[PDB]
Amino acid sequence: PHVGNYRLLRTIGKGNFAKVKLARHILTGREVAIKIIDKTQLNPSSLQKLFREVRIMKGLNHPNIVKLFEVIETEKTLYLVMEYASAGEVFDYLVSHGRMKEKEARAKFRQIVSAVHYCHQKNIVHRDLKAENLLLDAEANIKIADFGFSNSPPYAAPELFQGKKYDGPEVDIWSLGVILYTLVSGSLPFDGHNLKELRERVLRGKYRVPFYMSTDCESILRRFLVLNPAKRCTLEQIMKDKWINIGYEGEELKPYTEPEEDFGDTKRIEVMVGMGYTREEIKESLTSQKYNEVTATYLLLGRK
Ligand SMILES: CCc1sc(C(=O)N[C@@H]2[C@H](N)CCCC2(F)F)cc1-c1cnn2cc(C(F)(F)F)cnc12
Repeated sequence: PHVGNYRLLRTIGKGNFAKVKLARHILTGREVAIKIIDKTQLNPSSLQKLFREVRIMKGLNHPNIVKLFEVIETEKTLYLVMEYASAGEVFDYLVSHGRMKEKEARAKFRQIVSAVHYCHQKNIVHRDLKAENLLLDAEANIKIADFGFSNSPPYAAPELFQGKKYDGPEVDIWSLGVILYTLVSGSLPFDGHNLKELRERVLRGKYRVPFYMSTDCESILRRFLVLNPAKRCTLEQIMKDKWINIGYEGEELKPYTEPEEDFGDTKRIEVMVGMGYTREEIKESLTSQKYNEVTATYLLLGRK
């Protein structure tokens, strides 16, 4: 019930290799989520994917992507201390509260587009965008989680169902069209019992659209759910769309740029010394994006 500066609370996730636990940072009192991985139970390729995952995580800084704080290493187990998305899956939110009204789907979807574009810019392709990997904080903001399979069938592009060419950003774009479709309707655009039916409908690319849907919504989905990855619209282009910006007259959705982070908050620096941190230790490990006990404590003292 303790690893590093963390008290392990309850398991909040379980995969076929990893488990996520809610934890409390004993110094700052902040809640975090730790993705626990037993490296001994992993085959050589998933071990390679876990190392890719940790690298990708290190190179991302967006307010709508679950952020890494600390990496606790042991011979047999890897500990990935990240943000805790308090309100859970969007999937659950939809079953619990019904389809989202377009103002709500727009608020959430703009964030997803900002976050997914940022990844493509920093040469990352999520490859697992599902409503499961989409979560919320207490202020109901999207936080894209996982990155295990980066560089599900109902969200998978037609080319991947065939076993065709790679490319990348385009496969995440088809998924975003599947996400928006669920956000506004509650259901998935393409389904069907056994895998053969789902494969057929994704490939035919035919989806019903509900009477309540706005004409601008039905249009914006056609830009994403393009059966041809080449003719599929780009995120820089879709960000300019009528729908994405309804009720955002001044602020049209433009690509995210990571701002200048202040690694010199005099108030958080002194408050750390009163715990056991030294001037030389803080300065040396803050200036450098190390992700250690020090870095984590400083980022957590401005979170609450
Ligand atoms: C450490 C931060 C991570 S890594 C990550 C993750 O990789 N999950 C995968 C997989 N998609 C599901 C099975 C376990 C798995 F294999 F690990 C998810 C989270 C996370 C952050 N806040 N939070 C809140 C909840 C919830 F809903 F509130 F319970 C659930 N998960 C989280």
